[PDB]
Amino acid sequence: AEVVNKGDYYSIQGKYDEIIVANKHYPLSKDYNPGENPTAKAELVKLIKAMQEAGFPISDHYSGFRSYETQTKLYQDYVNQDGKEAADRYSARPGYSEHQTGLAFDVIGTDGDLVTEEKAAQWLLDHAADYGFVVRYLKGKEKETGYMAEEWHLRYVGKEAKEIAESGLSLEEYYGFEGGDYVD
Ligand SMILES: [Zn+2]
Ligand SMILES: [Zn+2]
Ligand SMILES: [Zn+2]
Ligand SMILES: [Zn+2]
Ligand SMILES: [Zn+2]
Repeated sequence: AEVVNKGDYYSIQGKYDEIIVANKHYPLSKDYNPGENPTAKAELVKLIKAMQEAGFPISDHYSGFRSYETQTKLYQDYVNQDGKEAADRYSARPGYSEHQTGLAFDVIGTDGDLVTEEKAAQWLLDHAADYGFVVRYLKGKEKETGYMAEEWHLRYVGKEAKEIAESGLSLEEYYGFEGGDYVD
Protein backbone atom coordinates (compact mmCIF):
# COMPACT_ATOMS: atom_id res chain seq x y z
CA ALA A 1 0.00 0.00 0.00
CA GLU A 2 1.00 3.60 -0.67
CA VAL A 3 -0.12 6.82 0.95
CA VAL A 4 -3.35 8.32 -0.30
CA ASN A 5 -4.18 12.01 -0.14
CA LYS A 6 -7.57 12.29 1.58
CA GLY A 7 -7.48 16.09 1.71
CA ASP A 8 -7.59 16.64 5.41
CA TYR A 9 -4.70 14.19 5.75
CA TYR A 10 -2.65 11.56 4.05
CA SER A 11 -3.15 7.97 5.17
CA ILE A 12 -1.92 4.51 4.41
CA GLN A 13 -3.81 1.23 4.70
CA GLY A 14 -2.14 -0.95 7.32
CA LYS A 15 -2.64 -4.68 7.79
CA TYR A 16 -5.74 -4.05 9.99
CA ASP A 17 -6.46 -0.33 10.02
CA GLU A 18 -6.11 2.92 8.09
CA ILE A 19 -3.09 4.74 9.45
CA ILE A 20 -3.23 8.58 9.36
CA VAL A 21 0.12 10.13 8.47
CA ALA A 22 1.32 13.41 10.01
CA ASN A 23 4.99 14.38 9.86
CA LYS A 24 7.28 17.03 8.50
CA HIS A 25 6.63 15.81 4.91
CA TYR A 26 2.89 15.27 5.13
CA PRO A 27 1.04 17.97 7.05
CA LEU A 28 -2.60 17.74 8.12
CA SER A 29 -4.94 20.43 6.79
CA LYS A 30 -5.55 23.63 8.71
CA ASP A 31 -9.14 22.74 9.27
CA TYR A 32 -8.68 19.10 10.36
CA ASN A 33 -9.61 19.07 14.01
CA PRO A 34 -10.72 15.63 15.04
CA GLY A 35 -10.18 16.09 18.78
CA GLU A 36 -8.89 13.17 20.98
CA ASN A 37 -9.54 9.74 19.56
CA PRO A 38 -11.69 7.81 22.12
CA THR A 39 -10.31 4.35 21.24
CA ALA A 40 -6.76 5.55 21.69
CA LYS A 41 -7.70 7.35 24.91
CA ALA A 42 -9.21 4.20 26.44
CA GLU A 43 -6.03 2.21 25.73
CA LEU A 44 -3.86 5.08 27.10
CA VAL A 45 -5.75 4.92 30.42
CA LYS A 46 -4.93 1.23 30.59
CA LEU A 47 -1.33 1.83 29.69
CA ILE A 48 -0.95 4.42 32.43
CA LYS A 49 -2.63 2.14 34.97
CA ALA A 50 -0.22 -0.71 34.08
CA MET A 51 2.79 1.61 34.40
CA GLN A 52 1.51 2.75 37.84
CA GLU A 53 0.99 -0.85 38.88
CA ALA A 54 4.52 -1.64 37.82
CA GLY A 55 5.60 1.15 40.22
CA PHE A 56 6.62 3.91 37.88
CA PRO A 57 5.72 7.43 39.09
CA ILE A 58 3.48 8.28 36.04
CA SER A 59 0.74 10.89 36.17
CA ASP A 60 -2.84 10.35 34.97
CA HIS A 61 -2.30 13.65 33.23
CA TYR A 62 -0.94 13.63 29.61
CA SER A 63 -0.60 15.86 26.51
CA GLY A 64 -2.94 14.59 23.84
CA PHE A 65 -4.83 16.42 21.17
CA ARG A 66 -3.59 19.76 20.00
CA SER A 67 -5.33 21.72 17.30
CA TYR A 68 -3.78 23.53 14.36
CA GLU A 69 -4.66 26.92 15.90
CA THR A 70 -3.07 26.00 19.24
CA GLN A 71 0.01 24.64 17.46
CA THR A 72 0.24 27.84 15.47
CA LYS A 73 0.43 29.88 18.69
CA LEU A 74 2.75 27.38 20.33
CA TYR A 75 5.18 27.32 17.32
CA GLN A 76 5.09 31.16 17.04
CA ASP A 77 6.03 31.50 20.75
CA TYR A 78 9.04 29.26 20.22
CA VAL A 79 10.39 31.30 17.30
CA ASN A 80 9.73 34.07 19.83
CA GLN A 81 12.22 33.74 21.04
CA ASP A 82 14.55 30.97 20.61
CA GLY A 83 14.56 31.63 16.84
CA LYS A 84 13.06 29.70 13.93
CA GLU A 85 15.73 26.98 14.01
CA ALA A 86 15.15 26.09 17.61
CA ALA A 87 11.42 26.15 16.88
CA ASP A 88 11.89 23.70 13.97
CA ARG A 89 14.14 21.55 16.08
CA TYR A 90 12.10 21.49 19.32
CA SER A 91 8.55 22.58 18.40
CA ALA A 92 6.49 21.78 15.34
CA ARG A 93 5.04 23.83 12.56
CA PRO A 94 1.28 23.96 12.56
CA GLY A 95 -0.12 21.06 10.63
CA TYR A 96 3.03 19.05 11.11
CA SER A 97 2.55 17.68 14.62
CA GLU A 98 1.14 14.20 15.20
CA HIS A 99 -0.73 15.78 18.13
CA GLN A 100 -3.28 17.25 15.69
CA THR A 101 -4.31 13.67 14.81
CA GLY A 102 -5.80 13.00 18.24
CA LEU A 103 -3.81 9.74 18.19
CA ALA A 104 -0.65 10.94 19.88
CA PHE A 105 -0.12 11.26 23.60
CA ASP A 106 2.83 12.40 25.69
CA VAL A 107 3.13 10.53 29.07
CA ILE A 108 4.00 12.71 32.05
CA GLY A 109 5.59 11.83 35.42
CA THR A 110 3.95 12.84 38.74
CA ASP A 111 7.11 14.94 39.12
CA GLY A 112 5.55 17.12 36.40
CA ASP A 113 7.98 16.23 33.63
CA LEU A 114 7.75 14.29 30.44
CA VAL A 115 8.90 10.78 31.08
CA THR A 116 12.61 10.35 30.45
CA GLU A 117 13.79 8.01 33.27
CA GLU A 118 15.50 4.99 31.67
CA LYS A 119 13.45 2.08 33.07
CA ALA A 120 10.08 3.75 32.39
CA ALA A 121 11.22 4.58 28.83
CA GLN A 122 12.24 0.98 28.21
CA TRP A 123 8.95 -0.28 29.64
CA LEU A 124 7.29 1.79 26.90
CA LEU A 125 9.51 0.27 24.20
CA ASP A 126 8.75 -3.23 25.56
CA HIS A 127 5.03 -2.82 26.38
CA ALA A 128 3.36 0.18 24.68
CA ALA A 129 2.27 -2.20 21.91
CA ASP A 130 0.17 -4.23 24.38
CA TYR A 131 -2.12 -1.10 24.31
CA GLY A 132 -1.85 -0.40 20.55
CA PHE A 133 0.79 2.31 20.95
CA VAL A 134 4.25 2.76 19.47
CA VAL A 135 7.05 4.95 20.71
CA ARG A 136 7.03 7.17 17.59
CA TYR A 137 10.29 9.09 17.79
CA LEU A 138 12.71 6.28 18.29
CA LYS A 139 16.37 6.69 19.27
CA GLY A 140 18.48 6.95 16.20
CA LYS A 141 15.58 7.42 13.77
CA GLU A 142 15.71 11.15 13.58
CA LYS A 143 16.48 11.21 9.82
CA GLU A 144 13.57 8.96 9.08
CA THR A 145 10.90 10.39 11.34
CA GLY A 146 12.17 13.96 11.06
CA TYR A 147 12.02 14.33 14.84
CA MET A 148 14.50 14.24 17.69
CA ALA A 149 14.00 11.12 19.72
CA GLU A 150 11.36 11.28 22.43
CA GLU A 151 11.02 8.66 25.15
CA TRP A 152 7.48 9.87 26.10
CA HIS A 153 5.52 10.47 22.80
CA LEU A 154 3.19 7.63 21.97
CA ARG A 155 1.25 7.05 18.76
CA TYR A 156 -1.87 4.89 18.63
CA VAL A 157 -1.82 2.49 15.67
CA GLY A 158 -3.88 -0.44 17.06
CA LYS A 159 -3.41 -4.10 16.50
CA GLU A 160 -0.36 -3.75 14.25
CA ALA A 161 1.74 -2.11 17.02
CA LYS A 162 3.28 -5.45 18.11
CA GLU A 163 4.67 -6.22 14.69
CA ILE A 164 5.91 -2.63 14.35
CA ALA A 165 7.73 -2.69 17.70
CA GLU A 166 9.28 -6.07 16.89
CA SER A 167 10.68 -4.64 13.64
CA GLY A 168 12.47 -1.80 15.44
CA LEU A 169 11.43 0.48 12.55
CA SER A 170 9.85 3.96 12.33
CA LEU A 171 6.34 4.02 10.81
CA GLU A 172 7.91 5.65 7.79
CA GLU A 173 10.27 2.69 7.34
CA TYR A 174 7.66 0.07 8.34
CA TYR A 175 4.88 1.21 6.02
CA GLY A 176 7.15 2.63 3.34
CA PHE A 177 6.08 6.31 3.40
CA GLU A 178 8.19 9.43 3.18
CA GLY A 179 9.54 11.27 6.18
CA GLY A 180 12.50 13.55 6.81
CA ASP A 181 12.64 17.27 7.47
CA TYR A 182 10.51 20.19 6.27
CA VAL A 183 11.11 20.62 2.51
CA ASP A 184 10.18 24.25 3.11
ZN1 LIG B 1 -10.63 19.98 5.95
ZN1 LIG C 1 -12.09 18.03 4.19
ZN1 LIG D 1 4.27 -6.63 27.05
ZN1 LIG E 1 16.50 12.00 25.71
ZN1 LIG F 1 4.30 14.46 21.67
